[PDB]
Amino acid sequence: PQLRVHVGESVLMGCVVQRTEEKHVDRVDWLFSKDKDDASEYVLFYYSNLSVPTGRFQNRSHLVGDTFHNDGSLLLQDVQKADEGIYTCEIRLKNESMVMKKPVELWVLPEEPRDLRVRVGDTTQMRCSIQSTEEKRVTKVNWMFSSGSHTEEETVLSYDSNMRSGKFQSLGRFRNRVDLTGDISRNDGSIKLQTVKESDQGIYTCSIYVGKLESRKTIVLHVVQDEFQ
Amino acid sequence: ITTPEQRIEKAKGETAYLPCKFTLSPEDQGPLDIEWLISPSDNQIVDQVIILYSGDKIYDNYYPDLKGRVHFTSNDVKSGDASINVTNLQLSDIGTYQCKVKKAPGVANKKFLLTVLVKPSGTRCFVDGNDFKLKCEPKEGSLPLQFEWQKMPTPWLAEMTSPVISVKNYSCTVQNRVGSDQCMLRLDV
Ligand SMILES: *[C@@H]1O[C@H](CO[C@@H]2O[C@@H](C)[C@@H](O)[C@@H](O)[C@@H]2O)[C@@H](O[C@@H]2O[C@H](CO)[C@@H](O[C@@H]3O[C@H](CO)[C@@H](O)[C@H](O[C@H]4O[C@H](CO)[C@@H](O)[C@H](O)[C@@H]4O)[C@@H]3O)[C@H](O)[C@H]2NC(C)=O)[C@H](O)[C@H]1NC(C)=O
Ligand SMILES: *[C@@H]1O[C@H](CO)[C@@H](O[C@@H]2O[C@H](CO)[C@@H](O)[C@H](O)[C@H]2NC(C)=O)[C@H](O)[C@H]1NC(C)=O
Ligand SMILES: *[C@@H]1O[C@H](CO)[C@@H](O)[C@H](O)[C@H]1NC(C)=O
Repeated sequence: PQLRVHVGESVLMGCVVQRTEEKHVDRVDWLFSKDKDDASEYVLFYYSNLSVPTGRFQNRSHLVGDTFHNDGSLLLQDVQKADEGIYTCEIRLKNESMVMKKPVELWVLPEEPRDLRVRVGDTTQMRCSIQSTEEKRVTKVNWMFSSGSHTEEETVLSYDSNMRSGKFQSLGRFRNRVDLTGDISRNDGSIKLQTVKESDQGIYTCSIYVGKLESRKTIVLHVVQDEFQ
Repeated sequence: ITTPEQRIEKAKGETAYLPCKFTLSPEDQGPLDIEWLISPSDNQIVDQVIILYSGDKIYDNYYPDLKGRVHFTSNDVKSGDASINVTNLQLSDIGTYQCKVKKAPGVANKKFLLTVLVKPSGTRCFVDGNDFKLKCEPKEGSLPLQFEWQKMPTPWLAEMTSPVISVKNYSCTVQNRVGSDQCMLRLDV
C-alpha cells in the first residue's frame, strides 16, 4: 500500500483488523523505518487505554482509529521529507493472542506553492485532502476566504458529514460558482471556483478534519486581467 | 548504526535462555507491561503472544503449544528483568522471539532469532550376484551428517562414508556437530 503526500499536509494510515464482529483493540504499535534500513523508531503506541505518541512524531501523530471497531488507524500531521519510508502497524485485539502486521509505504512530494496565478474568467481548482487508505474518514471541511490582514472573513464552502444537508455554498461572493470537484467519501475536499473575478483575490484557507483534529491549508489566489495595450 | 537480532542455537529437548534486562528512567511512570511474542517460521504477517506481564500478574494463558513450557527466569521482573526461559525445546519452537517492554512513555524492544537443531538418532539399517543396496537412513537428524561403516570389504571401502552401499554382483556410526549414533545390520547371499 502506497500513499503520496505533499510536505505540510496530513495522512491517515489505516489499520483495521477485519473480523466478523466488534472487538476492542488491546494494543497498537506504529513503527517507522526508512527503506532498506533495519533501524526503526516508534511513532505512536497505545496500550491499556494509554496513547503515547513518541519521538519526533510526538507532536504530529494521533490515534484516530475507533478502538471498539477493530481500528488502530493512525493520523500523521504536518508531514515532512524525513517522514519518507515504511510505516508498520502492529495490532492486537482483546481476548485474542494474535498480533497483526500491516505495512504502509509513504512517499513525500515537494510542497505545493502558496501562490496561485489565474486570469479573470478562469475556473481554478484548489486542492485540499487527506490521503488515506480508508474511506469516509473526513468529518468536516471548511473553506474560508479573505484578503485577510486586519480584515474579516467569509465562508466559501463548507461540508459536515455529522449533519444532514451538509453542503454549503457561500451565496455571498461565491454565488453558485464554487463546488467540490471530488467526493469526501474519498476524503477529498478540493473545490473549484468557476469565474475568477478580481474581487476574488485573497486568501483561501482550507480546514479539513477527522473529528477534532485540524489540518489547515492556505492558498493565495492572485487574479489578473490584461489591460489591452 | 544499529544492532541485529541475537542468534541463539540450541539442541532439542532443552531450555533456551533469552535475556531481556531493562533500566527504567524517571519519566517512565506508566503501567509496567511486558509481552513476549513468537513468530513461527518468522512469517512477517503475524506474531503470537506466549507470555505477558500486566496488572502485576503473569499470564501463560496462550499458545497452547507452549502450555507449561515458558517462564520468566527472574523472580522480581519489575526490578528491571524481563528475561525468560523456554523449556523442553522442540522443532516447532523455531522462530523469532521478541521482547516488548512498555512503561509510558518509555518503550524498548529486543529481537531473538531462535534455532533448534536435532542430535541424530533413530537411524534404520536395512538391506533391500544381485543388485543390492545397503542403507543407513536416519531420522531425526540434521546436516551436514557424517557416516562411517565398519566390521574389511575392499570394493566397499570407497562407500565407507556414504550412507548407501550400492552393492553389485559391524556398524554404521552417524554424526553431526551436536550428537552421535550407532546402528547394526545383517546381509546374506
Ligand atoms: C512538541 O511540541 C512542544 C510544544 O507543544 C506544547 O505542548 C503540547 C502538549 C501542545 O499543547 C502544544 O499545542 C503546545 O505548544 C515542544 O515543546 C516546546 O518546545 C519549544 C521549543 O524549545 C519551547 O519553546 C520555548 O519556550 C520558552 C518559554 O516557555 C521560551 O523562553 C523559548 O524562547 C526561545 O526559543 C525560541 C526558539 O525556539 C526563540 O525564538 C526565542 O527567541 C527564545 O530564544 C522557547 O520558545 C516550549 O516552551 C516547549 N513547550 C511548551 C511551551 O509547552 C516540543 O519541542 C515538541 N517536540 C517535538 C518532537 O516536536
Ligand atoms: C533458565 O535457563 C538457564 C539456561 O540453562 C538456566 O541456567 C543454568 O543454571 C544452572 C544452575 O545454576 C547452571 O548450572 C547452568 O550453567 C545454567 N545454564 C545452562 C546449563 O545452560 C537457569 O538456571 C534457568 N533459570 C530459571 C529461573 O529457570
Ligand atoms: C477472555 O478473557 C476472559 C477474562 O476472564 C477469560 O476468562 C477468557 O478465557 C478469555 N477468552 C478468550 C477466548 O480469549
